[PDB]
Amino acid sequence: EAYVQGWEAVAAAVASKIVGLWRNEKTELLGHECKFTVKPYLKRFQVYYKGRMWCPGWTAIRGEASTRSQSGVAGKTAKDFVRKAFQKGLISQQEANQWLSS
Repeated sequence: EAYVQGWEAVAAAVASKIVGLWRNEKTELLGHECKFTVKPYLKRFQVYYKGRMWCPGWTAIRGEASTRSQSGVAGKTAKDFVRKAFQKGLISQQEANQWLSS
């Protein structure tokens, strides 16, 4: 369901597609080539999962995120990159819907 924040829901769907279509350290957004990667660290008595992704070819923007969840950080890194491109004016609603379709 998507109400009021329709654009925020579309960005979340794009981040989920990035994790489902992510390779060892590379991905593709809207048909363009991009680089998505993850890197967990360790604390005196804890384990954190960090990640960062960007598109070296489509434009000049990046987005990263960190948390305790392993897969959650992947969707979080893709969501931060989509939010930076959405605030500037690159990821549109129709373009994100076409990428999610096929």
